[PDB]
Amino acid sequence: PGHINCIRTHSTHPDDEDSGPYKHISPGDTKVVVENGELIMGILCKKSL
Amino acid sequence: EGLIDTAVKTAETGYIQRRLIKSMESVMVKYDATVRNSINQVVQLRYGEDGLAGESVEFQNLATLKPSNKAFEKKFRFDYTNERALRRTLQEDLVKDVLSNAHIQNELEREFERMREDREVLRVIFPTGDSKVVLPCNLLRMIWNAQKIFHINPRLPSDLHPIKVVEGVKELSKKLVIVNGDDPLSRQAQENATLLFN
Amino acid sequence: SKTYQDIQNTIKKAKQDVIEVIEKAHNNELEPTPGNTLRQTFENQVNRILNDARDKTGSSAQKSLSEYNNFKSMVVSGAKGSKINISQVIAVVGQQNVE
Amino acid sequence: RQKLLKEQEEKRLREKEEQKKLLEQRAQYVEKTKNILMFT
Amino acid sequence: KRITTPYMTKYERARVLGTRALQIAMCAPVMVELEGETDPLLIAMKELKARKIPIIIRRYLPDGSYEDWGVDELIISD
Amino acid sequence: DDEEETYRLWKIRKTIMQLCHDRGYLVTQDELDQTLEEFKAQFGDKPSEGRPRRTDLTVLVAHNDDPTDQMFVFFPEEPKVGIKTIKVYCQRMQEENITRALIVVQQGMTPSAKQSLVDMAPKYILEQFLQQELLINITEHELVPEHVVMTKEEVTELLARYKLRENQLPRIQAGDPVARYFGIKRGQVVKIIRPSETAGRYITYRLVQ
Amino acid sequence: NMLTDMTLQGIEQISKVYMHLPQTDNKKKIIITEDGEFKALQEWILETDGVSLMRVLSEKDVDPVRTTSNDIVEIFTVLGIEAVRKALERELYHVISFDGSYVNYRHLALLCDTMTCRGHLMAITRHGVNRQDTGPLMKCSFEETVDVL
Amino acid sequence: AGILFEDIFDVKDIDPEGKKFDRVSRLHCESESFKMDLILDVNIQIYPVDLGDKFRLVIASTLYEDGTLDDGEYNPTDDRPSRADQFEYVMYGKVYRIEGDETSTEAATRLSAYVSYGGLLMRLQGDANNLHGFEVDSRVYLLMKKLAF
Amino acid sequence: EEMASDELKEMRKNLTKEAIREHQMAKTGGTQTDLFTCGKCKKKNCTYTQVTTFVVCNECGNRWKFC
Repeated sequence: PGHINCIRTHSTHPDDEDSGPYKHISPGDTKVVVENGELIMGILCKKSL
Repeated sequence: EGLIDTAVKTAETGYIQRRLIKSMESVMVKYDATVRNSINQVVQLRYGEDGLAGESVEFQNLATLKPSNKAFEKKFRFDYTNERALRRTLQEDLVKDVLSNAHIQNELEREFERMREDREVLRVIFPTGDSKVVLPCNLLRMIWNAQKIFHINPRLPSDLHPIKVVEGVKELSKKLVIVNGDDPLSRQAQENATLLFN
Repeated sequence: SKTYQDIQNTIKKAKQDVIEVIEKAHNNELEPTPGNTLRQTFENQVNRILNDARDKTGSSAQKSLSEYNNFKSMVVSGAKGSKINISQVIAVVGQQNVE
Repeated sequence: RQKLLKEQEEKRLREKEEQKKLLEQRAQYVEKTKNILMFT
Repeated sequence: KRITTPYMTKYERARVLGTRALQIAMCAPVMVELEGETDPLLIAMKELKARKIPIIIRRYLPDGSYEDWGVDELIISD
Repeated sequence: DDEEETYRLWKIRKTIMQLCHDRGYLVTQDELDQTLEEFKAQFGDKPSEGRPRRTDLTVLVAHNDDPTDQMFVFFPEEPKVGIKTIKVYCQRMQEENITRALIVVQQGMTPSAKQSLVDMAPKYILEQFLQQELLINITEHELVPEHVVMTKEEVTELLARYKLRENQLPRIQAGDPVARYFGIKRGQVVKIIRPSETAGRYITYRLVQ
Repeated sequence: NMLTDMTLQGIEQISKVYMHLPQTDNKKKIIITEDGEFKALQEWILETDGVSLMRVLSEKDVDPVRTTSNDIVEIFTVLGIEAVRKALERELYHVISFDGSYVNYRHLALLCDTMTCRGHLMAITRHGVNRQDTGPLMKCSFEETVDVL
Repeated sequence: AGILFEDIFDVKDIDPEGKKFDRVSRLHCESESFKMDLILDVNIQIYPVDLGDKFRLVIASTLYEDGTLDDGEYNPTDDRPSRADQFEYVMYGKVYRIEGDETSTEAATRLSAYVSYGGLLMRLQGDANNLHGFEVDSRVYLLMKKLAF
Repeated sequence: EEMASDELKEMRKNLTKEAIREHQMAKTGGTQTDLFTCGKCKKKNCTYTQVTTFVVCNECGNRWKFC
């Protein structure tokens, strides 16, 4: 609802991802990103919902 | 084992919960904004030492805690000397106001001295270097909310006078009142109660 | 059927490991790991071995599961269950403790 | 720079206040040590 | 020299709404236009937004004092 | 021992100086943080029947603003202090205008002597500390917040701002270690400056009782 | 009499002691460096079956600053009520967060405040809360119902 | 117009990190004329590609050639001539990050435009000037088509 | 002790060294790894154990978990 903004990590998120490349473009579709109340990236789970 | 512990855990914990409630049933937040009991005896001067409810607060990060005495400076200092870097950030008619005005430059330097003192405060508050803290307003999401509402585009130079921030924060600090009053004893406590959020 | 082989291999290694701990203590070579009796250092070594064994076999259980697996999907959604629940179902149950 | 020098000299004044306080405490210790003597 | 919060507490809001809704149900004069509803809580809520509740809240201080606050005086929260 | 008693004597004296400095009195910066070597060079480095014998490292210190307000800090040799020992202590406080004092016993004083302490009280306020308790400065501890003893003028302004009877404040009992540190008496408010994890700082007040 | 008890070396009630390097950042020595970093130091700690606290604090080469006691009653007798409050919250926060769960600070502050509000350590049982001068109709609801009336 | 970018690309890898999802794969590419790097998720199920395939990728702001800047809602029933009629793969999305080699003083020479086609991420990366058409939170279309050469 | 035979001195030194070794607490086991960066000290000297991955930093003692 609305225009939420938030960031979360999906449960399978590899620790060594945030370091390397592909940071803002996750191969695994981990790294949940909500902008303007839109789901841009990431799978949802207990960590986000 | 699990079945055993279950059956015993139900009998003991339920009595501990009862005793808790009975030793703190009448504890409440009076209109004084003070935490008293049945006898009117003052428990806490402010609820939770901070005057703020349990529902609205969130986990956040202290930025000025645990950087180092040089990464802190080149990140919270606002140099007004580098002429090339301020035309990147600020528009053309703000980079002269900070490159000539000696009032604006003393003001910006005085603010950093305040942050450097707040930094030592933080380090006697939070030894062990624990960035994580619980506070009312999620600043970083508010900022982000601001970026998405007004369509910021963080790649153009901004028109926000570096002094409107310094003085708007000073005027904002005023409006966040927990302990009302002008008394020195009241100002001190107001200052105290809102120290971490400030 | 490859995972089965890995598990069995791990398990045998484990059973093997414990026999040497038993030999050392049975021939008085297991030196008391500082802050312990003899009988404690032993129990620690054993439980280490066995816990290692369970952890290792649990890992190859997780790694073997297809993305279409239904235990996995309820663990990575966090809906119900944990990675040790898959381990116990597929690979090994583990060490049964009382007190 | 002048403000640094005036603040430094003011720190010297506080050093001097320590000097007068230390002589003062020593100055009454000579009168008092007589009282520790007659006490026993 | 009122020192209390200028905001309507959730508890005040609850009992003022409840209290006013009771009065409404008892055939009180309404202080707001009814666009065609009949629930006393709905009415009371409407009145609340209009700051037209004919009620003042007597807030007791721990010392024994008190401060009276009109409904139109204090800042409604929800 | 002979070496360990010199160590212990100096430690006690250092904590007493930091005490009388927190109480508000006047101590030189040299006597506050002196080290053990010049404590050896100062008396005799020989307490086993020698020169740094007790009742010679006793101290008189005068208040910071009233230079006539003094306080003794006695050091009995008797492990268990008795009435005739504190009778002499009191006997020669009367030759001066000193009222406050402080008895650093080795072992506990006798319960009959404690009476003489209270009996003599309103005219000569004296109190006891065990040498054991003095080995450490408790105010330095990381659990102990900052304690500030409020003045009579500002206790009324605190109770007047909050519109609050002194009866309604939290309590601190007279025997509390931190109460004995400051030498506060019944009916005396204590300010407490706490580092708060949700506020940053917290100031709370405690009434002595 | 000489066999059981002669205290050849050490202090009483300290039934045994363990010697530990801290692994975590919880008991590690923290030191702000000369550049502003925090730099957790790894120093020996001793951890004990038994309490005495005052004979411990007094020992040389022992930190009289950071030497905590776990027994909240020893803390009341040695460091006084305002230290009890801090230490009680630390103990109660340990038994809460151990399992990974989190409780808001308000509630921990509040209980530790109520328990330390009358100067003496006030117990959450009849021997505490009913000895408080609360009034009879409060007391009788809890325990002792006939007796306090 | 409204042509935010165009080049030919080739598939250098289909999913070199290893196929992480069944209907979708991480194309890695470089461009023929502007020498842009590209990462692009595609519906590998409805639109399959192999290594060494060439495609004309036209990132557009609109679909309509006249550049009349449609609203952002689905309407299938539309007479107006589109850009999609000469393409094979067409997607709609948001540019959600723009990132670059900015220094403290001087400007950037290279940009990464990151866009999400409803979950299917893309990073088009290279010369800042060739990427001057992109602005964060703007809407965008993909318009790719395989070159049979 | 200083007047004792060289054999008795060496025996006492060995017994003292063994007593010290026996009273040394066992270092908590786990797999040492540089894969994890500590959020507090930013060093890579960490030890992990899987049960959920528990991680401890060997430099600052900071502990955290991955699910």
